[PDB]
Amino acid sequence: KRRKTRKESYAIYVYKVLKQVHPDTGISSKAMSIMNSFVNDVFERIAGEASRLAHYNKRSTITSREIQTAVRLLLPGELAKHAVSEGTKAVTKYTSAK
Amino acid sequence: DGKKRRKTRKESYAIYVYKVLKQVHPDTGISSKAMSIMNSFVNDVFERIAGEASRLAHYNKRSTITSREIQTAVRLLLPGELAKHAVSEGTKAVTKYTSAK
Amino acid sequence: KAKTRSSRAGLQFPVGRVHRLLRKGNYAERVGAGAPVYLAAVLEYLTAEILELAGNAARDNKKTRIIPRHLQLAVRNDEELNKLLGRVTIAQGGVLPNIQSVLLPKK
Amino acid sequence: AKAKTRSSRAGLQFPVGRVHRLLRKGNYAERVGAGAPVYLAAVLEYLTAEILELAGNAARDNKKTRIIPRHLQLAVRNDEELNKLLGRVTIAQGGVLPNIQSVLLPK
Amino acid sequence: PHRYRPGTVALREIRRYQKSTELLIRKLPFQRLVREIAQDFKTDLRFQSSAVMALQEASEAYLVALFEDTNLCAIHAKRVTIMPKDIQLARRIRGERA
Amino acid sequence: KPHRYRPGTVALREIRRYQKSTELLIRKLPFQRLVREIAQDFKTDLRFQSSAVMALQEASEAYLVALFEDTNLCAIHAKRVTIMPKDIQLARRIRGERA
Amino acid sequence: LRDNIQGITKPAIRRLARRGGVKRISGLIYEETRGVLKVFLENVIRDAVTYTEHAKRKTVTAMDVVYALKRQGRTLYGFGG
Amino acid sequence: AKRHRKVLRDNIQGITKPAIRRLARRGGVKRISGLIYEETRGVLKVFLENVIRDAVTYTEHAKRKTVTAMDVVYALKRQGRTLYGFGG
DNA sequence: ATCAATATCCACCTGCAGATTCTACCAAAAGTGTATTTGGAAACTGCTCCATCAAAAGGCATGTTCAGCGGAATTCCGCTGAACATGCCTTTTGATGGAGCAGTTTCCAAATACACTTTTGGTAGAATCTGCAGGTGGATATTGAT
DNA sequence: ATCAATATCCACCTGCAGATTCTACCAAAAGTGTATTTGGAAACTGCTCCATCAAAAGGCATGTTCAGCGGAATTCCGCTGAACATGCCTTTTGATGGAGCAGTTTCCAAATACACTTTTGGTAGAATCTGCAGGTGGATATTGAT
Ligand SMILES: NC(=O)COCCOCC(N)=O
Ligand SMILES: [Cl-]
Ligand SMILES: [Cl-]
Ligand SMILES: [Cl-]
Ligand SMILES: [Cl-]
Ligand SMILES: [Mn+2]
Ligand SMILES: [Mn+2]
Ligand SMILES: [Mn+2]
Ligand SMILES: [Mn+2]
Ligand SMILES: [Mn+2]
Ligand SMILES: [Mn+2]
Ligand SMILES: [Mn+2]
Ligand SMILES: [Mn+2]
Ligand SMILES: [Mn+2]
Ligand SMILES: [Mn+2]
Ligand SMILES: [Mn+2]
Ligand SMILES: [Mn+2]
Ligand SMILES: [Mn+2]
Ligand SMILES: [Mn+2]
Repeated sequence: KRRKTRKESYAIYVYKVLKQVHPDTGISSKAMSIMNSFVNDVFERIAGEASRLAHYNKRSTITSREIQTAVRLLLPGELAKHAVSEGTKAVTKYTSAK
Repeated sequence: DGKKRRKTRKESYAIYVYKVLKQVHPDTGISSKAMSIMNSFVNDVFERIAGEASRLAHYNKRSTITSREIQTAVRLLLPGELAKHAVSEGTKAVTKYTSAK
Repeated sequence: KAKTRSSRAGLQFPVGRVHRLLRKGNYAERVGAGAPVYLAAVLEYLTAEILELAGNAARDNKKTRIIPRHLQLAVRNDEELNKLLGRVTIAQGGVLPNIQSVLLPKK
Repeated sequence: AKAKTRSSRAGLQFPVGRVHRLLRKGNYAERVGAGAPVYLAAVLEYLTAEILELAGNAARDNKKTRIIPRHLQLAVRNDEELNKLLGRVTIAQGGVLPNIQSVLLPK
Repeated sequence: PHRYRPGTVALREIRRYQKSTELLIRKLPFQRLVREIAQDFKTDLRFQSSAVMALQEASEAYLVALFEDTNLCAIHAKRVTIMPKDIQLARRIRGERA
Repeated sequence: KPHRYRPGTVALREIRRYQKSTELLIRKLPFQRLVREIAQDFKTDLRFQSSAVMALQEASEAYLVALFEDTNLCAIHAKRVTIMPKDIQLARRIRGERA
Repeated sequence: LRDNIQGITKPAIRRLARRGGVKRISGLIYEETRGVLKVFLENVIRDAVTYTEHAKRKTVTAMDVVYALKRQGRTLYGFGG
Repeated sequence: AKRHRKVLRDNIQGITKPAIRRLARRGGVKRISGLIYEETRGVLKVFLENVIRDAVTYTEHAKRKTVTAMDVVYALKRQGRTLYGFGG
């Protein structure tokens, strides 16, 4: 009769992406844990690099621009190209809307 | 006057490094290039210890970096004998500081 | 009434959550509005890239469920992902079949 | 009415006040305890003392009165723990430790 | 009177284990080893089962990758047999000995 | 009747000489052009602080010297005293720069 | 008897080598391997224990290990992060 | 626009055989194969391309046109090759 | 080349651990409007230092000759690991108390941002000082031919 | 094992760049005191899931035989080190235009903390459903002896 504090994870969001890429494909529990680790890992690396970028340039704010440069610093060629395009597209749609 | 321009001052650990140098080797000097290396060393270790302390606090869901986080960070970062001595100097400094106000 | 930032950006990944994680993670004093959106998009895209390749590996093995093994095959067989995860161990992933030619039976 | 530096109170040469401030601007955490910067300044001061002790000795060994990068490198690389602490660090103008593999020697 | 020549079964084993993902060291012995080593750092410790497994996954992945490097060193010296000096060279270049 | 040191003697002398000093071993101007040429291919119209070029040279030489130490070890491992491309290739592969 | 480190048997070490693509193994490899594994475990466990003590626990958790592996440059996926 | 900045080309050859010999000597090398020089040039080119790419990325992010010693130092740190002696 | 012993494959089958589906619960979180605050772009511009042409010159790269001896191909044999069958003892598996990892609530020692007040670490300037780089040469090794 | 061609050691000597010395001034910073706020140590403790024990499971320790790998011994081609002549281009000492990095101040687009309110996202006890690991059968490829 306690509670068991909520332990967040990207599991549900990863699953949605899975269905968009392979509608008829499942994923085991262990595999999903691996994907959660992956998402957390990339988040930390990108955010950390963006953090250093802001600091190096004596800025108190982490903007889409730091995330972008961070992406170019961290991801390999083609991967960086697409990540940047996806990032820019998402911000546009977000800005260009309400 | 005129349109002077206060070149923003750049801080360094130089004067403090100098003081420690004389304590250990009273008659030994240090070139500017070596001092730049020493300044890089202190900043590097500062960043590493602070970074380890930061993650450590986060891992334990704490929002405060205390001497206890610094101590654990020092043990994780420093090899054997250096850690042991760093911990003593650190502990001693804190215990002394807290008996002074 | 209110609309999730994710929906506005047209993403599956939680922009609101990413935003929250950015500050609590102590990355900077302030966080621009577009930062969490851009970041969520990058995370979603990378997620899609690996699941895409992992799904294919599963299909190639005549399976419908992606397991660790499939994530490893997808990553290690992809030059860029392999590089990105060059210092990561995927539990229960095994390794790629590979035998140095000089070890093979005599022609 | 007697304002003593936190360093003096702590019996240190390194700047506690500066260290406290750097910890804040570095955004390492939301909050910083009072003993944190004292402990950290002590450790930085101790490590400096350790490397300067060894570098000064290297300088004396080479009949020099002024410590140069070469002396800092000689001190770090000849010391097991400092060498490990700085295993991925390059000291400019430090050169390397004299070391010729046995098999390369004559006769 | 069947008998496979030296190397045939070895080759067969390489293909088998490179196809599977299961742990190769037995659990119990590994767990005792882990507990014994930890005892030197802190007495009366307990381990979550997942902690030991994580330790075993990382240890085997490390040893498997080291064996690959070790094999490259043996082959470099024109041998097909790995020796201690091969493991030593590999670790030195990786900077684990260095 | 002329004097001549045996092959390897001067080489050993050079090792001792260079392991004792710390000066950069690559000509400065040529290195600077290399840096400017490479940078230019990435982005045109770039300028360089003189210390940026020196930092690149100190880092580049330290990287190469340490790589030659590893390479020498691979050659010695194969019972040779002469370093060859494959020694460099093995060293970089084990270091994880290549594979 | 047979003390712990020896528990890591010859057949086990051979299986690891096989997965690593090794065809022939010298008799001296087995002891060399155990020594190497011991060093690996000591390094990782020492750090995992340090995280455990810092959290004031008596139980080493998977996360303690994951964090230890990560600072050692050996990130592991599948156990929390 | 200002004038002529002579086309930069083939500067990798500026890394001469004697220079490579010297580096190998500091590295404890006693004998060197004739093919080492080109192999070494290729390795240095990769090393420099990687560091310079990151350093320039820092430059552009800061909206500068001048690569600073700090841009290089930060780039080296990123790649696990921390350099002491040039700030930071 | 010809059997003969084994391993390897593939199509098929089905038990079941683990993934999917349903239901009720609810605290943790995220969206937006309002008020208050400010980081950092914008515009003007001081001034550091980067690109560069200038010129003399010797440190050092280039290109060649010559042959010492290292790399590598070959032969070969002692021996050390691979393959294999035998019998057993260690690991695996499932059941079970209870040690602590946590969920919950309490409440004070301690972490600030702001206003003051002040000591000091930085720095621009020129002005005397000094450790040692580098040239010289004479005394002591190190080499290599005989 | 004596000898000569050379490199190496080295304490003495000194021009000079780098280091040290100060007068000067000063804006950026840090220290004690409220006054306000709260993170997280602390005490209590429910509920996992960890250590442990016994029975069922099945991998491994062990000695023999010998295939074939590793490395010693020998051979010699030709590559690479040493030495040398020639002269080029890097290095050094200087100076200048001015690109562009950076100091200073005006100011608004944008960011932040509640307070109020909504619907998710995560947890959990219950029943139901399935992808696929092994298990079997028969065919056939692989390996190895002759
Ligand atoms: N919602 C806000 O912006 C209020 O922040 C100010 C509270 O901090 C204490 C103080 N003296 O500033
Ligand atoms: Cl503290
Ligand atoms: Cl933004
Ligand atoms: Cl060996
Ligand atoms: Cl080669
Ligand atoms: Mn070009
Ligand atoms: Mn401002
Ligand atoms: Mn020429
Ligand atoms: Mn030979
Ligand atoms: Mn044997
Ligand atoms: Mn209890
Ligand atoms: Mn002063
Ligand atoms: Mn000298
Ligand atoms: Mn609280
Ligand atoms: Mn052989
Ligand atoms: Mn301009
Ligand atoms: Mn829901
Ligand atoms: Mn099957
Ligand atoms: Mn059958």
